[PDB]
Amino acid sequence: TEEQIAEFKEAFSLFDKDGDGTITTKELGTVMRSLGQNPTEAELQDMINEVDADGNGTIDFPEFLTMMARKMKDTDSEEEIREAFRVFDKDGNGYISAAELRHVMTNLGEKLTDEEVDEMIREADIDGDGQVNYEEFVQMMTA
Amino acid sequence: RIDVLKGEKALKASGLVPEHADAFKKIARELNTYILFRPVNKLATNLIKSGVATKGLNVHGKSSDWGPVAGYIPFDQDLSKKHGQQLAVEKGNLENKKSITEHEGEIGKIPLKLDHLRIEELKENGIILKGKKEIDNGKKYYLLESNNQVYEFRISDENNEVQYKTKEGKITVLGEKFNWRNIEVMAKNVEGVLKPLTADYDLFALAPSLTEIKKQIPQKEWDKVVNTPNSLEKQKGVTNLLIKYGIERKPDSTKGTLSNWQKQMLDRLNEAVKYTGYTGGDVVNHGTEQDNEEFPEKDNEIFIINPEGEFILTKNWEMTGRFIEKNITGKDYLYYFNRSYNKIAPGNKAYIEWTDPITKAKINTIPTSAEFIKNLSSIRRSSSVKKIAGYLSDYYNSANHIFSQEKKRKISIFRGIQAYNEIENVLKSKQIAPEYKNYFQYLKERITNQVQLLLTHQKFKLLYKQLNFTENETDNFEVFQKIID
Ligand SMILES: Nc1ncnc2c1ncn2[C@@H]1O[C@H](COP(=O)(O)CP(=O)(O)OP(=O)(O)O)[C@@H](O)[C@H]1O
Ligand SMILES: [Ca+2]
Ligand SMILES: [Ca+2]
Ligand SMILES: [Yb+3]
Repeated sequence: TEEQIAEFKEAFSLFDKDGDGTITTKELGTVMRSLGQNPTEAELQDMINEVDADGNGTIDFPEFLTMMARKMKDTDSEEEIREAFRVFDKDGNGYISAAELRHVMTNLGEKLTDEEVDEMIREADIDGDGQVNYEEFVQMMTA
Repeated sequence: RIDVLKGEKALKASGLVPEHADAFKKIARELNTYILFRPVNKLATNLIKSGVATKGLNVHGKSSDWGPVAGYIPFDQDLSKKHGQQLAVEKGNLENKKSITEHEGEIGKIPLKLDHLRIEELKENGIILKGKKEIDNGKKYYLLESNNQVYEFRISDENNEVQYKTKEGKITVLGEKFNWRNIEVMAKNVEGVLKPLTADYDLFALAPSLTEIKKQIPQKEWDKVVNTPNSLEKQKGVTNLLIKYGIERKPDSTKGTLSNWQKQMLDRLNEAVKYTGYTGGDVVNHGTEQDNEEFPEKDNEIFIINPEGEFILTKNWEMTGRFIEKNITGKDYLYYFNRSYNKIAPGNKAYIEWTDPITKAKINTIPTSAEFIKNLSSIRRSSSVKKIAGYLSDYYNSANHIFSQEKKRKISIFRGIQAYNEIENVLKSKQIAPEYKNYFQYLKERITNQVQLLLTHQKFKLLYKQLNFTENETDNFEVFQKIID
C-alpha cells in the first residue's frame, strides 16, 4: 500500500547520517527492528549480499523497500493475530488474563492447573502488570 | 434485558422461508454455532419457496421490492429497490451489464413472466392489481397498476410477458422516455435453459463454539503443541492453531472470502433445505458479511438462530452489538468482526462503528515502536530523535521474561519515563507541525497513565523531578532505583 511504502521510507530517514537515503548494513538491522522486526545476524547477511551485491555496503530506499517486499508476506498475518487476541479477551477490557487463558485452553482440550496458567501469563507478560495487552500478545506471537 | 424479537414474530421479519429456517434449527444445535442472517427481500420469500434459483456473487444487481417484478433482479435497475437513485441505478446497470458479458453463457437475461399464481400473491401483498383489458396490434393485454409515478405496466394474455413504458410527461432517473417494452430479468443457465433469479440468504456472521473449532484440528498436530516443554512457544503454538483452523479465511473463486469451517457450514445449510424439498439449488451462495471489507452493509435488523435452535431478531445496530457481546464474543465462541469497521471502507466509503476492546485499552498502554512509526506515516498525510522509537522498542523487550514481576515493573516504569523524556525535549524545540504537537502531548499522556499504573501495582510528576536526564548512561538508572522505595 502507499502507507506500506510510506512507513518503511518514513523510518529510513530517522537514522541516516548520510542524508542521501543510503545507510550501511551496520544500521540496516537497527532499522528493521525499530520498525517491528527482529532479523538474525545470518539473515542480515545472505540478503545484504544477494540484492546488494553492489560492493559498497550502502543501502538506499530502492534496495530496502524491495527487501521488505518479501518478508512482509507471510508475516502479515497480523490481522489474524489481532483477531485472535480478541477471542481470548472475554470481558473485552483489552487485556488477556490468566482466567481467560484457562477458558480458551480448556475449551480446546488441554486442561491446565491454576499454577501452569499463571505461568503462561507471566511469561508473556512484559511490563509485569499481571495481564497481557495486545502489544505483548503480538511480541509473544511474532518475537 | 435487551428488546429483541423472538420466535414466529422474529421469523416473520427475517424474510427467510419458514420451512428453511426450521431446517436451520437443526444445524445450529448439531454444530453448536450461532447463525446470523441479513435481511432477505420480503417479496422474494415466496419465489425462493417455490424453488426460484437464488443468486451468487457473479450477479450484483439488486432485487426489486415493488411492481410486477418484485422479488426478481430486473436488468433495468431502476425497477429495483434502488429505484429513483441515479448513482445506484447506474452502478446497478453497470453490474448487470458485466454479468451478461463477463460471464456470457452462465448469466443472461430473459422476459419476465408473471404466472397465474404469482399475480395472486402480488395482489395479497398489495403490490399490483390486475387492471382493465387493452388491445394493441392484435394482442390482448391487461394493465397492471401500481402506486408508481414514473412507469406503467401491462401483461400479455398469450404468454404472460410483462411490459413497461414511461408515463406521459414523465422522465426516468437516467432522463429517458420510451414506450412499451418487455421487462427483462437476470437469469442463470441451467441445463441449457435460462432460469430467472431472486434474492438468496446472506449470512451476516457465523459464531461457532471453540470446542466445535477443536474438531477442525488434526488430533496429532495439536498433540505436538500440547506437549511443548517451553511455555512461551507452547502458547504461540496454540494460538497459531486457532488462527489456522478457525480464524483464517481465504478468497474462493465464487464463494468470496471465507474460512474452511465456513465452507462446510455452507454445505450443511444448503443440504438442509434440499432435504426439505427446495429444488432450485443452493440458497446460501457465499461467505459472511464480515469479510465484505470493501462494500460493507449495515442493517438495522439481524436474524439470529442460536445453538439451542431459537429465533432472535435484533432491532438496531446497537442491539446487534449488545447481543453478540453478551452471548458470543464473551461466551467461549469463535468470532471476528469486519476489519473495515471503525474505518472508512474503501469501496463505498462506509464508516460503520463497532466496539473494539483493544482500543479501550489504548489510553492506558504505551505504543510499540512500530505503532509509533506507522503513526508518523499516517500523520504525514496532512503534510531527529530515533531515541524514542528505541526506548519504546526497549519497553516491549521479550528478554524481560527472565526477571521477576517486581523487576519487570521497575525497569519498565523506568524505560517509560525514559521515553517520556525524549518526547518532552522534542516538544521543547520547535512545534514543527501544529498537529504533531498533539501526537506527543498525547503519547505523554499515555506513557503517564502506563507508568502511573505499574507504580500503583506496587507502591508520577512527583517523581519526575528527582531524576537524571543529565548524563546519559546507567548513572541515571541509579538514583531511580532508590527513589521507588
Ligand atoms: N459494486 C460492487 N462491487 C463488488 N462487490 C460488490 C458490489 N456490490 C455488492 N458487492 C458484494 O456483494 C455482497 C452484497 O450482497 P449482494 O450479493 O450484492 C445481494 P443481497 O445482499 O442479497 O441484496 P438484494 O436483495 O438486493 O439482491 C457483498 O459481500 C459484496 O462483496
Ligand atoms: Ca480480559
Ligand atoms: Ca502486561
Ligand atoms: Yb447475496
